[PDB]
Amino acid sequence: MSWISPELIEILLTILKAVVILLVVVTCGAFMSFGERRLLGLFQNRRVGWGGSLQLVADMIKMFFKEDWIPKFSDRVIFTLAPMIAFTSLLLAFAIVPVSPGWVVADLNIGILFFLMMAGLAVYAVLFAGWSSNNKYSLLGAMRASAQTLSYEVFLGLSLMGVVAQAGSFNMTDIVNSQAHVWNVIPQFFGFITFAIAGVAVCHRHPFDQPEAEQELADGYHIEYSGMKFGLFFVGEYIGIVTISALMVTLFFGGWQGPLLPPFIWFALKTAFFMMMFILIRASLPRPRYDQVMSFGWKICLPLTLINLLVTAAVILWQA
Amino acid sequence: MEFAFYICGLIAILATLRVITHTNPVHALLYLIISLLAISGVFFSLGAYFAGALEIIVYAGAIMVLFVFVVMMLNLGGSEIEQERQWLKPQVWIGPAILSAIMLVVIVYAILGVNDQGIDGTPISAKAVGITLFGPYVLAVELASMLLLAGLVVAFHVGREERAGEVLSNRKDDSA
Amino acid sequence: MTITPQNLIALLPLLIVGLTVVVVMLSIAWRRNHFLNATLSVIGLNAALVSLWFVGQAGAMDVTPLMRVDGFAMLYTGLVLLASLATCTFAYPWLEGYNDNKDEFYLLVLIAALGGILLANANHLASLFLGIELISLPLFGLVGYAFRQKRSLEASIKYTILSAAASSFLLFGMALVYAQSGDLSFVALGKNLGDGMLNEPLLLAGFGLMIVGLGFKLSLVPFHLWTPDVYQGAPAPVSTFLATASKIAIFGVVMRLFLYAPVGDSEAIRVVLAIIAFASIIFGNLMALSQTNIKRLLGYSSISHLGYLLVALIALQTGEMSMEAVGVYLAGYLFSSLGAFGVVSLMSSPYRGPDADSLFSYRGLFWHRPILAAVMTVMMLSLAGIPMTLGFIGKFYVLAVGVQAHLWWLVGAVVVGSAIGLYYYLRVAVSLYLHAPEQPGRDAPSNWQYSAGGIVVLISALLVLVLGVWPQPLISIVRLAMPLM
Amino acid sequence: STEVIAHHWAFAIFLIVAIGLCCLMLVGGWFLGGRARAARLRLSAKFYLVAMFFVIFDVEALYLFAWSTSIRESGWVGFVEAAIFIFVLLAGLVYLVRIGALDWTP
Amino acid sequence: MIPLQHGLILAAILFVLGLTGLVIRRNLLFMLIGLEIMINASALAFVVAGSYWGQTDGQVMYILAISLAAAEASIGLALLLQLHRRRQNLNIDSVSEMRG
Ligand SMILES: CCCCCCCCCCCCCCCCCC(=O)OC[C@H](COP(=O)(O)OCCN)OC(=O)CCCCCCCCCCCCCCCCC
Ligand SMILES: [Cl-]
Repeated sequence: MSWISPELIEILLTILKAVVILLVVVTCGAFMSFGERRLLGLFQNRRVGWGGSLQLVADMIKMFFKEDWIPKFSDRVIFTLAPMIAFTSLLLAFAIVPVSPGWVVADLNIGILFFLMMAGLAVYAVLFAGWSSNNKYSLLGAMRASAQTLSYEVFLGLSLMGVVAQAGSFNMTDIVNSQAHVWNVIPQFFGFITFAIAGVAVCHRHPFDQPEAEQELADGYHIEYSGMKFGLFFVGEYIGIVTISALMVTLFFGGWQGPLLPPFIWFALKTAFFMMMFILIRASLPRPRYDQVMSFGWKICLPLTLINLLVTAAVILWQA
Repeated sequence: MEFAFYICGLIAILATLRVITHTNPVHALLYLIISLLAISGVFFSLGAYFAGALEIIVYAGAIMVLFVFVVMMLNLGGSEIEQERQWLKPQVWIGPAILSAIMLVVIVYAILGVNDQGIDGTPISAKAVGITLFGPYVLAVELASMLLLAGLVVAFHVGREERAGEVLSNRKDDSA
Repeated sequence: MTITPQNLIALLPLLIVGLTVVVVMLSIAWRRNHFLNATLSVIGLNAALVSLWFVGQAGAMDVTPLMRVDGFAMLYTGLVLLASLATCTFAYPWLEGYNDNKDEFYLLVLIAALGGILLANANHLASLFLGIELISLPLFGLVGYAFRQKRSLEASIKYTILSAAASSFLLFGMALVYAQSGDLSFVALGKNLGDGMLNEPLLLAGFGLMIVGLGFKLSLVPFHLWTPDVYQGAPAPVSTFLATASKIAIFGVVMRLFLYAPVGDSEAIRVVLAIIAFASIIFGNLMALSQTNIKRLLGYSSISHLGYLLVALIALQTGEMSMEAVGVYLAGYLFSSLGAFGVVSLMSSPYRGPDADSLFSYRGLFWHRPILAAVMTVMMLSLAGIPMTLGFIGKFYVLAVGVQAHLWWLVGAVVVGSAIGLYYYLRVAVSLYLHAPEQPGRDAPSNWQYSAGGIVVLISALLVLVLGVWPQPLISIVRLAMPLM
Repeated sequence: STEVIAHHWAFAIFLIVAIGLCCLMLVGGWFLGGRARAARLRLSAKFYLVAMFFVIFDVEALYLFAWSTSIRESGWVGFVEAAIFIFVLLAGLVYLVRIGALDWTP
Repeated sequence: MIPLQHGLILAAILFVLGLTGLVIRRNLLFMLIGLEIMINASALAFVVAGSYWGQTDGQVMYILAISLAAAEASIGLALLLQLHRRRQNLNIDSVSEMRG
């Protein structure tokens, strides 16, 4: 304790809390993968451990001790980097999510802009996977999925511009403190709907999964991936859903602001509701055609986001 | 701040050199993205938080995506040009390199003779930039929309396909 | 500054052309209609020309830190609008034979015109940078509108790559100027330097890198190797705009910059500009002496004409006739160029693939198209600078400004360059009245739209001759159009 | 303040641990476990156009992001200016949809 | 604090490297890639200058620069597509029919 200083422990406790958040997020994403699979089975009216909870652990052991394989005629660097980007994109974006007063990895001024930076880089995982795979059909599927993403990544930020407008800041804590009275789910309702649609599309979750369904010359950008590298994409998707869910709580549901339960409990409670809301959506939603998803993103969501921001501005300036 | 400026500044120069001398097009683009992330760190180190984010959101998350799309669409790479590796031949790069070196020397000389109180690094926010964009520089934002509209119209006119179908065969003069 | 109701009147030309770009685009959205969309474009461009009256009544004023509206701005706005209405009148007959999207051509001509109006009112480095890109990016598509033609694609790729390289040199130069100045306004470039300290290495280096970009756009040696290839490949309707609107718009902003910027009176920049002018005047005429392609010949010609104009810029901080000379010269260059390039357009319309660019195509024009041959003769004499043509009055101004500024090497170059020029200009002129029994010439279209293009080249020739004998009317107008100093 | 310094270190550690965790899992997959001893075609420019449209609209959204964080400071004048910008963006979007440049199915 | 001169030299190195790339490469793609390095380097210089003077103008100019880069790369890659579709060749030396 000789070297220990009141300031050092502050710069040590903070690092510890950041590592705790990182671990809890990765755990939550992995657990949800199992929790979902089981719930989906219950909906379809159909174990390794406690209620199958150890199935997640079993899969990890199998994937770790599975022969790792990079196609002989595949760019090793690009092939290996794709899964890495998928796992360490939205995970890094969680650094801006304030889970409770006194618990935020990074209180950045750019705030929400950091999520957009990471969401923008996530597209390369799909593109790199397709090109490196060396499977002509994988390339077509990757390109279809990438075009679908860009069709939803276009209004992703604009969907959150009404919230930023009301808060007058990109900082997430400022955005939460600005929902003290009314959560942005009510005033920025169209923003919430559009952001949810774009968020699931960015995470490549239902119904934006399987973008290669119509094309018989398309297979998927995960066909050549096996073992942990295959798992990194799967886990990355669920970690991304957790990150999106935690962003919706922070942006449209007042974050950790709740009437009685402890602040952190509220954050978790709401985040869990969103994580399971996506689960209800997966089961109760017919996948639309690739043409429909492309058109809906450019002809409906993009115009709506542009209009919501203009109307929000008018109301704000009028009330002032 | 100082470490960030020099380390990111160096990561950028090294990556940029790998880009201009690379044979694989996608690898060259990867090193270009790496250099853009490095320049974003330089921007953040100088207090340009807005420019910092845009460097990753628009340059390394949009303009570069478009480049990769084209390389993957036309299956670029392995062409006789990238097989001959002519750029590596000394008689091909020595002349260009000398012109560039002399240009750098003359430019650096002018820079070394400028007043330098140093860059503090006080963060300039996106709010401040927005007040300037929709205040003194209003005509710029309105005319910038027309510039991007021109890019959209021209890129569509010359970039549109006359043959329908997600997969097309490379025919001379794109005969249909 | 902010946008007051008064400031909004001074923006009428920019606002009207901008609204036209939107309404025409919404018309194309509703239904592609070559006639309506072309008509809407011409109506908007004319409305902007008429609005110049209201702008003048309002008076000179600085709308924002980026734009200053004065007589100079009105004059160059008028020049770009006239050269742009002509481009549209010359495009309809040509686009009639283009079996593809043709409404976008007018949409791009409108956005390029917006760039020239901005460059006319530009009083800030941001406005200079944005105006050039607003007049260049649309032109990339216009130069490559017939992408199916090999020459048009080659011309578009060459212009785009070289213009992009030129835009980086310009931006980097402006950045170095900012690093030393701290203000991006023209009046502040060299203001912080003390007496005898104007030649600050970085300020000069910034201007030098900016000159690479500006010199490219003005086809000035040693950044001119692109002119003949792009002028020949670009569709004839487009070549008219590239030869007139872009050059006049960019030369004007350069004049305002070297006039307002304190660093403008640097001897180092003046001596460097002088070498460029001398080379441009001599090299342009010498390279056009053996050209058998009219488009390439007019390309090399532009190199020399812009070199003649640079002499007035070099004599700017020594007299007041410098600004008047450029106005009168550019007015003559506009009519002379619209005449020559317009005749080429009419002889290349409707679009049937390659344009009539070989001089052999014009070896008996009089015996088929009498009025077109007469116009070409008048324009060839005007571009040669022969007394009785407006082109001569422009050359007289340049020589007068040079003599008053003791630019003896440059005045000597104008004489030698003009002598070399007479050889190729006269050759093209006399060729029109020779007999070419071979008649592969295509028949002329018979619609009022094609006849309108013939009226444009005819009126331009009449103006070149009337103002060549009586120039006081034009001299009086240009003298009213003076920058707000 | 030690708070900003602590948050700086925490952010760095989070980023290093996150990327380190991914590498650990990947290198573990490679080491843990045994192993067996052992041109003519192109994609339509419709893929490029979507990406190109994304780039144009994404760069246009940059201006609206800067306005969003400063709507009150810019005032109604700023609203009128942004309204014109959004209108031009929508007008171009209408053009793209009406010319059929935004329909994946022919 | 970072010396303004150090920031300007970083931009100059990236600018000259980008130019070298545009001249030594015959592939149109590597030429377009080289131009992106050059325009990014010019935008970096504006940010460095604006930071030295503590003005938002540097970032405002950067935004105008990246807007041109987005539009120029869009049109640039469109012409590359047209060249590939018709000539199945990206050697810019072959695009040299007009001369003299
Ligand atoms: C009556 C209403 C209905 C009709 C509307 C008009 C119809 C025609 C519209 C098209 C032409 C418009 C040209 C307008 C020129 C006159 C502008 C004007 O107001 O002139 C005076 C003006 C100064 O006005 P002010 O500031 O009020 O004076 C205060 C004095 N104490 O001083 C100036 O600003 C100088 C103006 C002259 C120089 C610029 C000319 C620009 C237009 C021409 C461009 C092309 C030039 C070459 C033409 C060659 C022709 C052979
Ligand atoms: Cl006739």
